[PDB]
Amino acid sequence: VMVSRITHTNTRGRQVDGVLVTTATLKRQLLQGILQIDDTAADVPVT
Amino acid sequence: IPAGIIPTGNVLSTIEVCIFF
Amino acid sequence: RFLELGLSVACICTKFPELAYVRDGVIQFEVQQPMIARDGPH
Amino acid sequence: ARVPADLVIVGDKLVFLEALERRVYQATRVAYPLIGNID
Amino acid sequence: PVDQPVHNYMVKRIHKRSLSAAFAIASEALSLLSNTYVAATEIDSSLRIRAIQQMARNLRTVSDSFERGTADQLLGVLLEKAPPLSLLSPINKFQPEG
Repeated sequence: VMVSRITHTNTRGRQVDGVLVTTATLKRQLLQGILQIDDTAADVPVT
Repeated sequence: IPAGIIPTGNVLSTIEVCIFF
Repeated sequence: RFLELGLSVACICTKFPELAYVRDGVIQFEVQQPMIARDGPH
Repeated sequence: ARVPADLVIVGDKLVFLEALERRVYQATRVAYPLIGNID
Repeated sequence: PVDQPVHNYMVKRIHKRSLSAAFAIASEALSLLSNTYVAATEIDSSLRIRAIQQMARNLRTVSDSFERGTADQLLGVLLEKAPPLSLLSPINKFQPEG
């Protein structure tokens, strides 16, 4: 369900769509040359 | 010594060209 | 022209009108050797 | 203050990448470290 | 009921270093110094400024030598303050609890 009141978005404003969880080994191994960074921070609600 | 001068600060020395006559 | 040419960045062009009468000329440099500060007193 | 100094991203954290061999260790009679050797 | 907070208090030894450098002076420089210290109608201003300029040049060279050597000493101590990657990383990875 697309329900939200205030959601998590990037710096630009486009809404994020999910979360992926792993250990930092695959963080660095995927970040080095496989996947592309979008930004460093994001907009997050406080409630 | 009474210094009273700027403390160097990357001294720009002068090139002197010498003329013989 | 010479200065607008990119090769002129390898030269320092300076006017010297009183040059045809030069017999003679010398220039001097006073480079000195920098020292590392070894801490203990010797 | 603003001082010219290179800087490079690696992993996920920003690190200075320095090869301090020019600003120091010229015309001075101390050998450069990091050149240990091996047997 | 088995959990409890735990605290760790580490204390450090401060170690000790120093500095030293050589800086020689000629007797003629001191002699022209003496008249310039009492600068008056006498004492050639051109020679006095020449001598003070040369001495200040040498003094600032030997002074900046200190900041030049500070980096040397610090890089040396960090180089002496490091284990190899090939000996730290395997324990860093292959030790879940100890």
